[PDB]
Amino acid sequence: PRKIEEIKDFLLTARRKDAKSVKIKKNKDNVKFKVRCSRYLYTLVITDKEKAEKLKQSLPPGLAVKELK
Amino acid sequence: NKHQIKQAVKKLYDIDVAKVNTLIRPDGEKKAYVRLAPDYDALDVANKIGII
Amino acid sequence: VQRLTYRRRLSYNTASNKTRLSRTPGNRIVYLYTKKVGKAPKSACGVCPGRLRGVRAVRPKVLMRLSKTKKHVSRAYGGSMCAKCVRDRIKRAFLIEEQKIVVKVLKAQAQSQK
Amino acid sequence: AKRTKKVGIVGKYGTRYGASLRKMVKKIEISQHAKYTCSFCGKTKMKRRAVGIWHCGSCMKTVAGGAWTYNTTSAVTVKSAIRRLKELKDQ
Amino acid sequence: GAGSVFRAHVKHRKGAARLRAVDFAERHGYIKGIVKDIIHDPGRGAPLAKVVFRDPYRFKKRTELFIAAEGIHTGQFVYCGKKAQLNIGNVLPVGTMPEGTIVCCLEEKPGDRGKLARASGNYATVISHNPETKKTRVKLPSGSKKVISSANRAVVGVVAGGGRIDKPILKAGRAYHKYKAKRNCWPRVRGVAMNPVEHPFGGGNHQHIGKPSTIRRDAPAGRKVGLIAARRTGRLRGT
RNA sequence: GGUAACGCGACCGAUCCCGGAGAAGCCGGCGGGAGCCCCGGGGAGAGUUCUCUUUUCUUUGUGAAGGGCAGGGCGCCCUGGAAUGGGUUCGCCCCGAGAGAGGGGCCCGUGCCUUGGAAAGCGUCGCGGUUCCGGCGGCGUCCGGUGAGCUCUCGCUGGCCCUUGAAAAUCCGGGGGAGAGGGUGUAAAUCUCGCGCCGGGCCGUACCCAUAUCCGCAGCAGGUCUCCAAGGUGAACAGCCUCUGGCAUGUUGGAACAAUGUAGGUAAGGGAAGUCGGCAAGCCGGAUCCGUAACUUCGGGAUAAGGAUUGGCUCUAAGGGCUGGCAGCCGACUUAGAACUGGUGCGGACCAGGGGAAUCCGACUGUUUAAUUAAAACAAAGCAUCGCGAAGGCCCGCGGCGGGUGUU
RNA sequence: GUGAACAGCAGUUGAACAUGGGUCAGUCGGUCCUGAGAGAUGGGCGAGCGCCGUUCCGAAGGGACGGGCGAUGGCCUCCGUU
Repeated sequence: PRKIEEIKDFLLTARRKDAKSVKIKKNKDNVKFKVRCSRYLYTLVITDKEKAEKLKQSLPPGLAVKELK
Repeated sequence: NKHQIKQAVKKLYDIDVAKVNTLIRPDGEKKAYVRLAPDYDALDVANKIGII
Repeated sequence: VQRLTYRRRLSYNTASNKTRLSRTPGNRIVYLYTKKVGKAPKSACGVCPGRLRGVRAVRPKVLMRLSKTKKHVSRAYGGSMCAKCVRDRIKRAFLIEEQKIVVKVLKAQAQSQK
Repeated sequence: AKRTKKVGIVGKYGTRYGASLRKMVKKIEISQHAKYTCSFCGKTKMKRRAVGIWHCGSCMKTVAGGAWTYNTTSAVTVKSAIRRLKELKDQ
Repeated sequence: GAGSVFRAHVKHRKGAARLRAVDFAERHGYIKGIVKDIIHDPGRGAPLAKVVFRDPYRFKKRTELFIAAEGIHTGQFVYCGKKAQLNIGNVLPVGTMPEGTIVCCLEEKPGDRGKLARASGNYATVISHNPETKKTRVKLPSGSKKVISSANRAVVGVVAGGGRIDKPILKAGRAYHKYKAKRNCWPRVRGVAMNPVEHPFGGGNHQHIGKPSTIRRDAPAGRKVGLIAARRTGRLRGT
């Protein structure tokens, strides 16, 4: 399950021709945003919480978004 | 074969396959477990043929 | 005290059957099968004793898996032979061929006179 | 504290084998396991490794001596007899 | 000892031990090779020695297994042929080398790859010379001296692993391990310690022989047992 | 790219040649890292409460594959030249062929953090559809500390050999430089860099593995190869008791308690007077402290022989680490001595040598008549004769440029 | 499910009897390489089926990057294919 440390690279890894879906865990302390492609589980750990809607909208076009509950 | 079987389930009930596991019983015949596709349906095709 | 078992049908203590523990998410004890301790390379010279510095030591049908530089060091005769014994061969090949040009001149004082 | 009044390495055999073989083993089972000076490097670490086949563990050079000592005795004067028939012929 | 359960134990043993061939080099001039390791072999309490000669018709490196002469060490040079210098572990034919010098791994036929004097502590000294005939005399280990063919060669020195009969083997095991790295041959049972049908010598009340233990050379098998063709017998005094 | 050991994402190219790996014995000593056992405190549920007991038990978690750091090891490179010899291990062992001091570099990194990964798992507390849930909700899933303890691993170092402890499929790294790629363009050959798409057929896979599924004519006290292994007393995988998991006493019940048997004990006084013969039984036994003869191949004899000490509880004395000849705090064992004390009782069961003075036989360890002989027989190291220089000795074979001793 | 027979007394029980289910893999084995050793052909021995021998009385390699002639395939452009 590969990590992404920035906020400008994840989005590209969602725009791929092969990125099948996105899911969005919230557990107190962080918000792990997770995207699946054709090999790994490319996560990302955004510790700031108003940094987690602005992004939540930004997710790329005809994809299958979830929320994890 | 497995390869052989997979087209015979394909070219008589019309239906596309995922995988075809096998084994051989103590009475001595071959029994193939035939997984199916998501767009296809399993109780539904089963009625067509007769097994219900 | 989870006294435990093999998972494969091999229950002799044979060579290819070496193990270690692991605790699961479950909270259970369970064996896992180990992989072979790869030696480091020994150098072509013949004379030097131990093991190489600069080549990933790994059991040898994996050496396919790696990519060039993982299996050498930058240098003439790199990753095959050791650098103490290399520096000797540049010297030796230099001094032997020099002394060779000498004897040609100090054999040639015989047939010049004689 | 001295521990044995006449039995060298051959305390390792006790009462066994009889007196005059234990004397006869003392002269060979002390010389074989000794160290010798490597003439090449100079150090004090020649040492046997099998029957008549010896090894400096510093400059990695390896010699063929005698089974139980580093020169055989008339191989010391086999070298001084071949050296001296290099005198008879060359003139 | 004629087969099956006896035949010599050959697996951990390290090569057959020879000379070089012969060729135009050994035959019209000389060649040089280097020593790369002295090295132990079983069934043979003496050391062998690898020697990288370079092949003189293709790019290559040939590699041989002489019988190591005492005083040899690693790295050292071995120069050989019909000209090569008489010093130690340097091979050249009996034709050439002078009288008095000692030899090892000596040849009998010109070119046969060395059959005489390769066990630990054995020589084959040169005595005399006759150059019409092209023949030579060579005192071998048993007192006698073969007339030999003057183009047949031997490495110089005395054979390695010298002095092995010295030390008393003590324990019976030390035998076993000596004779467990050779052939099925040991804990040897006497002939009087066999029934009437198992050895001709043993049988009856006491443990005597009965018959004299000398026998005709011209016996058959089953009988030619004992002291064979025995020129004399007893404690050997005088000479 | 770096003085350099060597580092960075790729970093062109044939026949030939060189080496690496697959590829190794057994035994001792020491250290690193997991499992397991222990010890003081926190949660949740139990158990016990006549009296006491902040108590006794249960339970308390993170795969592979990837990145990051600890932890271990170097026969790796630089400045630099050391007797008033130095460095250092339990042991060793190291050095003008370059030590101490200083600074770097490479390989393993099965340990801790990270994404995985809490969304599952385990513990408890409470509510639904009687059914037909991988139902739904909550809290919790902590923090500290020791070690010649046991099990697996990983390294470093020493001992032994007339014993030197497998083969090859497969896969890499080099020297060499045959060649190839296109004229500053859109560039070309070319990549052992990252992403992506298509695919892996055949046969075996249940269960017993044994005082019940195998062999012994049977559910036969026989026999038949391995893996994991908790608490208590101990030197201890010994003997005895107990947790986890297991069992119904091994093809029968009930009543009596006679003579014979089979396997256990005990015996007043004498003590081999019994018998072919001390056969059987019994006596001695653990550890601490003293003390020890003949004879000897000097190594043994030797636990010779012969004595004394040993419980319970109340003390004293020595033996360590860490923070900044002294202060503070952190701590797991042992070892010596003194006193009080019981009906002279303490290796309290369990474990656990009878001793001495000679004659012969065989040097010792080792083998041997499975199913009436384990011995003084066999083998053994040591001694001595005998044949033999290969067209050869010894030997196999019905035969052949036959084979064994022999890769001598 | 049954209680006949068998399971050395008994049976509701059973490893008996009678009916009906149950062994799914690229990643866990065999295959694939050699070990002591087994054994064809060339040769030779043999009345004969056959035996001896395994590198020894053998013309034992059926493959390749390129040099060149002339023939395919997709616009014989470029390369597998002879």
